[PDB]
Amino acid sequence: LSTVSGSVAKVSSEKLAEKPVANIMDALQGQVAGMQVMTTSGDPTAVASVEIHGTGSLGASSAPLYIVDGMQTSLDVVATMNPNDFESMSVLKDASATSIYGARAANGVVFIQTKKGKMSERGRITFNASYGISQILNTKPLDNMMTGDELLDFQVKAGFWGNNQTVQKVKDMILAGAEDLYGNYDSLKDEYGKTLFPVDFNHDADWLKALFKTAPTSQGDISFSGGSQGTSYYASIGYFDQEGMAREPANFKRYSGRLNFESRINEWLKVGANLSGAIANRRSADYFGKYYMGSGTFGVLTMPRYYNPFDVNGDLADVYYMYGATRPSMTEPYFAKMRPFSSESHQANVNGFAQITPIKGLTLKAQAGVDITNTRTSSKRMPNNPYDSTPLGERRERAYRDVSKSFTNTAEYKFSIDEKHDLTALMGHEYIEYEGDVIGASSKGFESDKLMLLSQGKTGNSLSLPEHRVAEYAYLSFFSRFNYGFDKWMYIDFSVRNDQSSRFGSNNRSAWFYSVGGMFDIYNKFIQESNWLSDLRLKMSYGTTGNSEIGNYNHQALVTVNNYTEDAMGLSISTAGNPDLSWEKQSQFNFGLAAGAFNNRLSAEVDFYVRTTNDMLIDVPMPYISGFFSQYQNVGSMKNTGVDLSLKGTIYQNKDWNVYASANFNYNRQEITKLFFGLNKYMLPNTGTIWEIGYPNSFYMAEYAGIDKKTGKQLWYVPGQVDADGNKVTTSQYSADLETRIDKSVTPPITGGFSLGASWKGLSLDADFAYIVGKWMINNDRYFTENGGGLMQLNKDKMLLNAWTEDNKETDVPKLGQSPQFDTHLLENASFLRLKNLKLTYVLPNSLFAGQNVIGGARVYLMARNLLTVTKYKGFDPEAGGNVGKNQYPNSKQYVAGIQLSF
Amino acid sequence: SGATTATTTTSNS
Amino acid sequence: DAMGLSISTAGNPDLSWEKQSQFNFGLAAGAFNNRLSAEVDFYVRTTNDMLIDVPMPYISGFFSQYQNVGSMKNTGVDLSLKGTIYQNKDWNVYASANFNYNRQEITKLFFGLNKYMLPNTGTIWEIGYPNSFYMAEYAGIDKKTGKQLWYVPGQVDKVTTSQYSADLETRIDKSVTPPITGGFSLGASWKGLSLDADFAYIVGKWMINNDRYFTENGGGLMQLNKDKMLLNAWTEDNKETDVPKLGQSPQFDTHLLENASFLRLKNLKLTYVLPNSLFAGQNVIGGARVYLMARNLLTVTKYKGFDPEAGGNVGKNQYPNSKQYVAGIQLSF
Amino acid sequence: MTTSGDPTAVASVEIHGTGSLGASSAPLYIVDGMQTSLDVVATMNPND
Amino acid sequence: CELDRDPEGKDFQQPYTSFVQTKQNRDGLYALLRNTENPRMHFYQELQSDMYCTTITDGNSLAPFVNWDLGILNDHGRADEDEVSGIAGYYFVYNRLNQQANAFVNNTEAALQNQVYKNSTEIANAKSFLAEGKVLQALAIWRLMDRFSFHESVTEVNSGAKDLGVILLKEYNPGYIGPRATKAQCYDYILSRLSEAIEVLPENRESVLYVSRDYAYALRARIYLALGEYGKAAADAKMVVDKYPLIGAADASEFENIYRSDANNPEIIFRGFASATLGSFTATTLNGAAPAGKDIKYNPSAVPFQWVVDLYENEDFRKSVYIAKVVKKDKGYLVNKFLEDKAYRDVQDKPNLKVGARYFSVAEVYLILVESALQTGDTPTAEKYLKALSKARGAEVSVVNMEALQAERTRELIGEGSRLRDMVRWSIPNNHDAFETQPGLEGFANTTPLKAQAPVGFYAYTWEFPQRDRQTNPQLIKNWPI
Amino acid sequence: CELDRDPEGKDFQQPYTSFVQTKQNRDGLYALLRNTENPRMHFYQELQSDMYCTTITDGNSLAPFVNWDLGILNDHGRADEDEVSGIAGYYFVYNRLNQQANAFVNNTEAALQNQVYKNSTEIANAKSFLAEGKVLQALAIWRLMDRFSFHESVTEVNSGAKDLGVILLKEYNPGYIGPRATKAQCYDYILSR
Ligand SMILES: CCCCCCCCOCCOCCOCCOCCO
Repeated sequence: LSTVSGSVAKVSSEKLAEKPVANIMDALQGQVAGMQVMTTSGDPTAVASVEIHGTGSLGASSAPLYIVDGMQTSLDVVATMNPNDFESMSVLKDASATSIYGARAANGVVFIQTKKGKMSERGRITFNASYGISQILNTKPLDNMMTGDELLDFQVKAGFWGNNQTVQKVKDMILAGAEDLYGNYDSLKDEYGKTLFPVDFNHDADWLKALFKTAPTSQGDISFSGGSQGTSYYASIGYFDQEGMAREPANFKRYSGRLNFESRINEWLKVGANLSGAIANRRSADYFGKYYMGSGTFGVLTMPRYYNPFDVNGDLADVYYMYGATRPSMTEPYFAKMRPFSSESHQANVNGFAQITPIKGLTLKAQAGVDITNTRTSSKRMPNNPYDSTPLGERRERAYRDVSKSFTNTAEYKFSIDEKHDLTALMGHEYIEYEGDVIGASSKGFESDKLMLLSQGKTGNSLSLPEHRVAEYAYLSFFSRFNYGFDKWMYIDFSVRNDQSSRFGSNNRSAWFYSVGGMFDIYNKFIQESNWLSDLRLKMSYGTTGNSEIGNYNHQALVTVNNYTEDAMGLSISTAGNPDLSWEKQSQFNFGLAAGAFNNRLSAEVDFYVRTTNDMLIDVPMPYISGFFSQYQNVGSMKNTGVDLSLKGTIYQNKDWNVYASANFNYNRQEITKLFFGLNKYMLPNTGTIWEIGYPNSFYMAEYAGIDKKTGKQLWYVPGQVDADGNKVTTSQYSADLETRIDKSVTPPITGGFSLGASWKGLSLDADFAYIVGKWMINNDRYFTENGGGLMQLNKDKMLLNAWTEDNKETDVPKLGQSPQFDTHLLENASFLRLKNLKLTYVLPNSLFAGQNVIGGARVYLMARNLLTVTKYKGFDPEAGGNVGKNQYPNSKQYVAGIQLSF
Repeated sequence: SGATTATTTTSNS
Repeated sequence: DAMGLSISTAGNPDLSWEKQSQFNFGLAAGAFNNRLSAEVDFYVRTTNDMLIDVPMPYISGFFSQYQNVGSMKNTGVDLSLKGTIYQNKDWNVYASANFNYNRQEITKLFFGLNKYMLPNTGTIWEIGYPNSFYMAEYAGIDKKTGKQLWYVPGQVDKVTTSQYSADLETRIDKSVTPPITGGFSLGASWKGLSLDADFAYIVGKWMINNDRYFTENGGGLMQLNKDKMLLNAWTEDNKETDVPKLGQSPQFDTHLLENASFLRLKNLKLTYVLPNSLFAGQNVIGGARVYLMARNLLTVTKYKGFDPEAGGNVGKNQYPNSKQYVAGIQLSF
Repeated sequence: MTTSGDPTAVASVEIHGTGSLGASSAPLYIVDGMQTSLDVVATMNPND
Repeated sequence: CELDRDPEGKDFQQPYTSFVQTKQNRDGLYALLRNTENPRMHFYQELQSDMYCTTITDGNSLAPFVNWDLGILNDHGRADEDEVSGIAGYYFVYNRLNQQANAFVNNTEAALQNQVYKNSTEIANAKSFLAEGKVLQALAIWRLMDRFSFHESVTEVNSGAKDLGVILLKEYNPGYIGPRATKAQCYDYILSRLSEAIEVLPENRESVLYVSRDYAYALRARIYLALGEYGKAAADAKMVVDKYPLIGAADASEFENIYRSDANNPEIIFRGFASATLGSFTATTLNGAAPAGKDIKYNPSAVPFQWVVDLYENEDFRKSVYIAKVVKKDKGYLVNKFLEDKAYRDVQDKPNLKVGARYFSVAEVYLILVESALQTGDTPTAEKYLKALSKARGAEVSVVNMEALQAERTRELIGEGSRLRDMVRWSIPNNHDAFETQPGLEGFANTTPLKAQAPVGFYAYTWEFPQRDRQTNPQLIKNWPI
Repeated sequence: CELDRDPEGKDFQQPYTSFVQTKQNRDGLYALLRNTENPRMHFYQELQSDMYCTTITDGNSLAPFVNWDLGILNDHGRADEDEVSGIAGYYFVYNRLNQQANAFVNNTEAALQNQVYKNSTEIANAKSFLAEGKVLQALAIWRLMDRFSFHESVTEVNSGAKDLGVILLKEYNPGYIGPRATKAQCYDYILSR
């Protein structure tokens, strides 16, 4: 798989099996040292974001290579694989281990191996089933917002409804002219006042119950595993279904299948296949991340509490009212009923290999595989809707297709040149290909919901133009790896590969990379027997790899169709191009020390790495006078220096108990060493960040001081100026020259986790914790709930009542008519410690299945995911982010109870 | 759906 | 502006599934040490409640309904026989043959009716007969004036007219589906070297040759290439021929019905298994095989239009079947 | 009877004559327990 | 293996070798112009004047511009692959138009010099295309100089930026960073493009959808008026004022039927192609309109003040077309100029509120001619055109004394964004806090004070350079002191 | 396990489930009535009166009616898809309107008693729609009884057809084989509608 002198961290099968999410990499948060998994949404179709040893490039991707059984796959394809089929997961975070993988294997390789059948006299049949519920994890930030009466009094006093206005006038003649709007609609005309109070000033509406819910989750699979003396098989069929916890519908559902087969034909041939397929339905909540009125967690925070979306029964209505509107506003279950959306995706991955040993020594292996996805999605806009802009409906149908091929042919010759000198030589070839297209058609003008085929629309100016998008790439690669081993204690590895991709120019596409690694077993040569120490290895590596993940056609200078009339066509300039685009080179030095202890009851690993990115691919911000947004270029450099250490233990007590533990840690220091246009710093506009030479990716904003107690203004520190003895100097006029680079990093430096595990006679308990330390985020929702300057129709925080006036002059929140800025008072400390899962399982004892020969085992477990969080972030979730916390879909909290019958 | 409330910071990283 | 809707096809909630009852009687026999083997089978296959779009009465408010009416009976006999003809220890000669004869008859139609003609098909469903062809018979030409002559349905003396009309068509006693189907086969194998030949025949099959509407046409479509028999057309000098004058347009009478019965050498293979003594001091390769094959090599037909089989009830601008020569290997290693 | 020398053409098969008027006369093609169509069997390697 | 993968639907940038390639890139230049000079980009400089009051519907979108929020207006707008809007979007679209017109002009100049055209009619058409590209370079540079450079009556600036223009590129290269030109260099470049392009384009208008000599005269008169030179402005406006008749209507519905239709409006010098399927867009910011079945319902984010409504007499034809009394179903007025055009409709019965781009109309040539004739001391011409324009619009002016001129120019160009430039050119301060709102709309339109006072000579009448510049080249001098 | 597979892209005849389906089926019923109650269908009983004289432009088309040619009038007219005209065309279009109105009225009554209409406005409108459908049923039956049933002042008839009407069908079925209802039942049906 990898080299002996490599830094490889293996994750077993008990960390992947019983997980209630479709995000498999979310199960690895706080499990590998140096690998930082962050998932920034609780959507059932969202996917994780992995960074091994810090971020590596400013413009290209930093994601690892994801490899299932030899073929490299995307993470949405691995989303459609049953994780009860996975045997192990090994993360090759080194330069001497990722030497035979070459697309973007500078970022690390995550290798997933599927189960094969352990052969015996009787095969094994297991049947897993599971059910659970999912909730929202933090309902604390809406315990500080105003009520209805306080909000109307605050709005009346703040002049929002006009000068000389009593709370009773705004309450009666202004807002309760919701009778005029509801009286124009036949379905709400005779329902207003009886069972429909859209404006309610006595009680307060619950918007968390209107916008979020408790969702179900279920899964189940049957799996057979067997094998004879030559062959072996593992088959599995399954089912997974997860509903989203918001009222805006999002779901993931899949029916999977897998057959792994492996056969020894005769004394020189061995063949095998890993066939897989699925039928999956996805749907994502595709309004989160932006600010609308009654949408998302922004809607549970900022909707005025005197607006009722319910009935008198307590059930959710079809519409609600907001003052000034010209039509009613649909709720979420009704907007999801008049805009349907179905997706159906068929997936098939077929791999296969043939392995030939003609003579003793060499082993010619050939491997080939194809991944095929055919997606077909449809959406509607249903006709005859009273609360719409038009009574006519629309329908749009799209058909996606992806096909990826790969071939890998190696030939390895392994021999022994003497008694105590081992050598191994490997050479190989690899060809990866991809092509994909989207075709799409639309139709508008339907009048009945049964006559809604796409060929039955209006046929005049209601016709439109189809959609079509094609993409493709290819990689060609050759490699060779040599190993040498001395007597048993000294190992050297050498490696040379050549990589070409289709994403670069015709005379810039090929590159040469190399790697040198070495391991020294100090225990088996120097101190061959000891009472407490049990193993001691020292490994050291230097390598060079490349990164090429930027996008397909980015070096050409192009021209597209921009039609003017309907007679002749027109041509506009698309891109600028870059004729000398090439690879991004990354060199990594690694030095590690692995040690064991008291008959391997304690073990530890310490690794130090330096990682250097030269000629990095930056999507550089071309200035606006060129007429292009950006351009991919080979300019800049970066460096990541760090240490990561791991340790496993066993602390157990008696004959029956078995108590163990583990821990991880990783500190990582980034540094930008060269930017693009001869610049020393570049401030990214409207992000709040900066790239400056010598420092990591930091934050960049003014420092909020407080308020002036005599005038009520907001005050900021003028940077780099101190007056007489006193304090620093402040100012009350906001300028852009007040912005200082803060010593607070965008990507979090400290990352880790730990674990506890205890057991007894059958009963077992497991607990995994994962922490991120050093994270900061700009809370964007506190721009909307904490200002008196603008957006006065929204619900505000309770502190704005105690505002500065000439009467009330010993406060600390500012005067009313002032807009807030994106300064240091919006940077929140988003570091967290999370209890990832808490599992309590009970293997049923072997005494019950004594005489019955059809059932051979049973196992029952309870499980709770995401049930503890230790934060200072006041924003529904610290993990959902990446420098700005927008209207976010928070992480779920699951309670799952399943069974397994091994009969 | 609805009206969009402005003054967001554009997310990068 | 607004959509309206109205019923258009009328359905019926009593749609059945075209019922069928079949009675069968068979006899199988095996002669000397199971060498000669014979099998004979007689069948009566009755179909009721067939699916027709029948023309409805005027109280329906529609023109047709798609209901289950009708009946049909297929009566037949099929037999097959195998044999082995040794003359030696190494030699193996064998033979096989089939035969099937099938007679179709319509029993009853829809609304008391005795005879129905599907529009724009050219066939006719008459009670007591199979579904036949529906065309005007063609007598020949009249060598006093050189004009075409068609028979009159009825009017026996028959009587011929020189003026074509649509009231001149009649039922032709030639069925659409061919009645006799078969096929036989030989085979011989000396030692490894085998030779197989398969033949397949269909007799009783009639077919409208639509390209002869164009390639032998006296009047009209004059820019095309014609047949050589238009060079001795009827003039007043040459008046002892049977091809008409050059000013007339042909019809779709029964001078376009061709007899498309054939007999096709469907397959002819020459196999040679390589002998076992050649793979002696080896354990990699187990055996081998070579073959030479010819498909659609020979055809015996009285048709005039590139293929009797390619078609089916009418022969338009057609794709003829292929004649193939194949060589093949097999390495059973 | 196959009515075309086209490489993408499938045959027309009738067992014991044409049964119906105005319906299909093709048999029921089963491949390994479940039913198929002749265009689907055209994609299966017949050496299996 | 060949690993060459080339895009679909995209070709390579090549020099022009045919005449149909020149025609194709010219049609691409005009379709790029249609998405730059459309009324959606001139709403920001219209709301920033003293005529608008934000309602309670506002979600902080128009409220920076109306209430003068200089903490947002410094770094405002986006220009990326998601959205193009704001001050940064206004900067980006005119720099893109300037660069693409540069590429077209230099490529067709080199094709003319290499003799790749066959006949003489192709040479004549290629020279006309070259002049039509020179006009568009002039328009792009002038509209950037309009917003991002100081008028000469300014008091406090960033030190060194009172006599600076914008960054002036005269040939196509996207890899250029440099310092700002002066105002004299940019104005001689603009006027050289226009005077070189008038001498080539023919005398009569070929088509209403392409650049003519009439549009070059109209643009040069507009630039000369906004410069401060009235003799040349009157001399240029006199050559185009008598070729385009005004709308002859008898009541407000006839004026609505002829004004709103682009195809039958008889006083358009230049406009962009629009169909129901290609070239139409909705501009529903100033009126907030939304279709509902067969009628329209309005929810405006900003409504005009009472002094704006009181400019129009009750029998004016523009008091039911340009502003309409449709707020709260009958209670108040909004700016309803860019409502709709009934030709660009999916179904003819149901509105979809789609309009097209118009670049110049003759009712601004009249106002340029009256203002220049009044300032150069010519009284019969100013009356001869002001009585004609105001009588064709419905209610005639009695006396012509440059108060009637200010009122008529404010009445005629509402929604087009010419009031901020006028109140800079006329030394008019803001006085947004002093104005009263419409009395029928209380509860909906209320009193918000300015977040920054804007006297005569304030720096914030001209916009600040977007913050991708000032970051990618540090030899760019910014505008504002803060 | 339900195994109903309804055709996507078209509707079929069934009891209603919404008010928009009822309104759309009513508009289709009126568009059907427009081609039935035409002036072009009533010209054959105008020409059979004593106030017309055929000219030399005739081609024996308007001639069997003005001259009372009782051999052509015994089976006159055609109602296939090419042309709907004559006495058979009259009979066809009025039995077609009667069957479509029967379908609309029975579906609206089943939808009214099955309580599928939401507010009171749709219930009131659907009751008025039902009344319009009943008027169209009475018009169809009267316009058939006018031409195909004997007046009381007739001398010589077929034996038994003196007091018979037209085939009074009250439900929707296109395949119907029944007898002629008596004249009293047909007139009571029309007047009760
Ligand atoms: C020598 C390898 C030949 C493999 C070709 C077969 C390809 C067909 O597979 C298509 C993908 O479908 C996946 C099958 O799903 C697995 C179902 O098996 C589980 C039942 O036990």
